[PDB]
Amino acid sequence: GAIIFSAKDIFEQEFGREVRGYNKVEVDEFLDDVIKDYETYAALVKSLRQEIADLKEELTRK
Amino acid sequence: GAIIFSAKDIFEQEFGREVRGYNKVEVDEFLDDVIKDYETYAALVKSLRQEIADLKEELTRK
Amino acid sequence: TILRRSRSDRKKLA
Amino acid sequence: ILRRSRSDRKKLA
Ligand code: NI
Repeated sequence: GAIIFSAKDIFEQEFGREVRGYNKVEVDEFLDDVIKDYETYAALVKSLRQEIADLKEELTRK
Repeated sequence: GAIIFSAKDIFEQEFGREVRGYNKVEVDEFLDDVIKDYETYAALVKSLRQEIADLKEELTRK
Repeated sequence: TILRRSRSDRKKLA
Repeated sequence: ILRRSRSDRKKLA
């Protein structure tokens, strides 16, 4: 589908280390919130597409 | 609303550097995909919620 | 939730 | 310019 990652992928993603790399705590606490948005967005599109399917079922029948 | 970040926030996010941090190019390439996912999800939700509004307007009327 | 990437013991799974 | 990438934010110099 059109989405690259799941929330689980954001949590499981590994990175190499380098000298003068990004502060891991800061990246991780930022990715905490990214993960929460992946969960919210996944739930939102599911809720919405399911509701649409129900409305079309109602509309297209007697 | 329930979403924490926009794609814009992913793009703008900065991290300090620490002595043995995450590889920056890898974090940034990863976040570029996250940006794309936020763009995609935001567009999907806008379109789905408008479709729903329009189908309900149709269903609930003569 | 369980997917808190900043969990101190994330390394136990990922 | 029409598709945001974080490498567009690397130092110019
Ligand atoms: Ni509704």
